[PDB]
Amino acid sequence: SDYMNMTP
Amino acid sequence: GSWFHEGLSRHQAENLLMGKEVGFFIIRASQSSPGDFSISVRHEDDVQHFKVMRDNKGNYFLWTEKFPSLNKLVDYYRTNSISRQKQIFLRDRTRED
Repeated sequence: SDYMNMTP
Repeated sequence: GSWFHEGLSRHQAENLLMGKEVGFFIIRASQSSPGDFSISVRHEDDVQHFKVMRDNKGNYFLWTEKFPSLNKLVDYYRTNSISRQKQIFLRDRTRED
């Protein structure tokens, strides 16, 4: 789901 | 005990960590990226999750800082904030321990 360190 | 609970779900990690102090954490297998790990970490009011990514040399990383093992990644984040929005350090013992 949502992760704090998900970036493009 | 152990940091590593590979088979724990994301929601199960949240439940477990809500009962722990700020900075306590578990490393579990990611549900979204099956061959990788996720690190779930108790923040002040909730539990947040970090994806453990790999580079083309097999290093482990969360942000830009690379480590040759998960152990070295964990130990780094005892001293340096794992969060970019708040200052949060990984912890695995109480102050009384």
